[PDB]
Amino acid sequence: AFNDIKSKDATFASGTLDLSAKENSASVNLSNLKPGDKLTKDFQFENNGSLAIKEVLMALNYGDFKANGGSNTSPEDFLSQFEVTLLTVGKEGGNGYPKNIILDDANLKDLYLMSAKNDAAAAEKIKKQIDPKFLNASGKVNVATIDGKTAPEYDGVPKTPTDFDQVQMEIQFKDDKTKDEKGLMVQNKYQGNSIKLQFSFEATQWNGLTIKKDHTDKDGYVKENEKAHSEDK
Amino acid sequence: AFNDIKSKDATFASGTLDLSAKENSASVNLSNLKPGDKLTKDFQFENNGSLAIKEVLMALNYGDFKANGGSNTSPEDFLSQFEVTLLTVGKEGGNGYPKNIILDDANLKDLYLMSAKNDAAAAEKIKKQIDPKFLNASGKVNVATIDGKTAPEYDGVPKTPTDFDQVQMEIQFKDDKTKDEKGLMVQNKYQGNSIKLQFSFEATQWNGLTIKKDHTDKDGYVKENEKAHSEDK
Amino acid sequence: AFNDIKSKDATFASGTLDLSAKENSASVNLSNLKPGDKLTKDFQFENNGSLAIKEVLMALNYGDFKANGGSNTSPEDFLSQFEVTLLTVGKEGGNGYPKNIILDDANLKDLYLMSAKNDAAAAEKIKKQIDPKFLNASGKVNVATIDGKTAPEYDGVPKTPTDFDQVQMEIQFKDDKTKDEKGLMVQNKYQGNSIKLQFSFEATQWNGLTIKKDHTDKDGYVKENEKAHSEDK
Repeated sequence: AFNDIKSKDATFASGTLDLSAKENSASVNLSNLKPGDKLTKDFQFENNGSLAIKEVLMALNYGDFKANGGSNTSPEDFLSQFEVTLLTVGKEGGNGYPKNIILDDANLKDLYLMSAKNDAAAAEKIKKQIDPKFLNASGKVNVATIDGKTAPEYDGVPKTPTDFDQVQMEIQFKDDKTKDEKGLMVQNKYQGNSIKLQFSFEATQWNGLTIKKDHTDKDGYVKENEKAHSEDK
Repeated sequence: AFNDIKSKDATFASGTLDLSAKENSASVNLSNLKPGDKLTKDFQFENNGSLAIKEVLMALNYGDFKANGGSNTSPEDFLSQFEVTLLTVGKEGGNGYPKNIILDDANLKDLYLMSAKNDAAAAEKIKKQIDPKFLNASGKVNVATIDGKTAPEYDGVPKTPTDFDQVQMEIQFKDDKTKDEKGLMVQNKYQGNSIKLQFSFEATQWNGLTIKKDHTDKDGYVKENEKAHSEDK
Repeated sequence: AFNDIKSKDATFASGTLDLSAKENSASVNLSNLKPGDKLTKDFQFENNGSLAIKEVLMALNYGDFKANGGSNTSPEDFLSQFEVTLLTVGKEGGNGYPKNIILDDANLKDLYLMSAKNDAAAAEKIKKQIDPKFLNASGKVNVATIDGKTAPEYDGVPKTPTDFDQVQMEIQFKDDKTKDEKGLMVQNKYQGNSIKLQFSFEATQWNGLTIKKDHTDKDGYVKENEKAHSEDK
């Protein structure tokens, strides 16, 4: 009836990831628009968590339709009259490519349908008129920098190399320009209409990583999780 | 399986534009006319909408031909016997030019043909006998003030500077004065003829404008859309 | 692509003028005349149209020459043997002048030549033997009342003041009284000759009038066109 007991110690901890997503826009809210006008919106993404981000996914949503004086009461019709002219993921950041236009004259009705409802036809049309490599199966659009040939480490706003990503979007109020036989043009129905837009950004983290001696620090913390390309094959 | 969501807000609104087009004429309807008589009509244009007008386009239409006792039953022949003597776009308004006569002894048959049917020959004849700078490809005649050297801001009845445009038109019943061999003059056929005229005014808005920080107000509303020369190059 | 349409209404009408020209003569047709005889013809002019007359112009024409038994076959020679003794434009009408004789022993050959053929010599002779103020460039003779100092409004048989104009003409068969050496007098050639006379009256309207607020009625009709002196300077 002889025995002995030996024990060992081991502590496990988990990291966190946060997204800043500052606006820095010129006006944020615009009113009294007329057809043919062009808008401008900016976004700045920075890392505020221990873990390293991989990409940021953009979603579009609407609400609070008013139709004060127009003859149109369908929010979808009003939203369909706004075309997003360009979406530059590079902007001021000179890492790798200075500026990159992933957009080719898209629309917002299609973007809403393929971003929230995940409609098949809208997704097909967007993929026909957008960069294929900036899309995901979920339907959202990647906005963070990707595939940096000069500096692969500056991919998906990591933390160990201090990186911030600036993106520009240009929104244009399309004019239809078709005159009726009576003499009143059809786009007159969108007079006084007001809509609210919801711009949602989702940040994801990389895949799993097999931890070895080199990846971790001298004791405790792992440094590889804070850097880009942390995931294994 | 870590992620986070960030959202942003944005509201878009559209403006409206309206035209007042008061008459203020002396008699509006005139009867018992005889050849050689001269008429007088007035019009006052004011802005009643959020957006800023660029020009007002005038159209002419007829209807309700009666021919009570005359031997003429063609409305075109009766309409061809009225010449519009003058069309003063300035009138009482002293902004820039006090008075400007854009018309040189025009006719109403030609005006109808080049204003509604858009006939090529009538348009050519009018352009030969009218001011070229007050015309458009659509065929209608601009009536609002334009090219104000003293005050460029008072162009096309804007809203931010309170402007109203007064226009006069003079209509004369032309006499033909050719006597037949029998002794009855030919213009006797237009005795008792009555016609109704439709004076249509169309107000258009400027072209697209690229919105920047200076153009918009402190928050929301844009002031540039309410002023003249809002459109870009 | 914003616009709006405004329209206005306007109706134009034209008046008519008619002449009554009743005869009221004693016998109308006279036969079996002999030299030295005197005739009598009357005319009454009234207004039967919306517009207001200015003057009535008289023309003379002949036809249907027979020469049953005379040795003269020229209608001109037979017509030259009738002298119109007097032409009173006043007659029973007491407005202003009761009676006015515009004629001084005229002839009918000269009247025909200066009224239809518009011969220069006949017109000169008539102007030498007629009142200059009752003539026109066309050559016809004004018959309606003119230049009424007491009542200027009763000029040229207007409509608003109910006026009718009565005119008398006296025709005398002149006797030549020259005896030939054989013993047969020359005027014997005009025996059995018969001629038909055409008395033509033309009514004219005033010149053009610039229509203002006072001239027209409350709505529509213009009253100035129904009154004398409607034309402007």
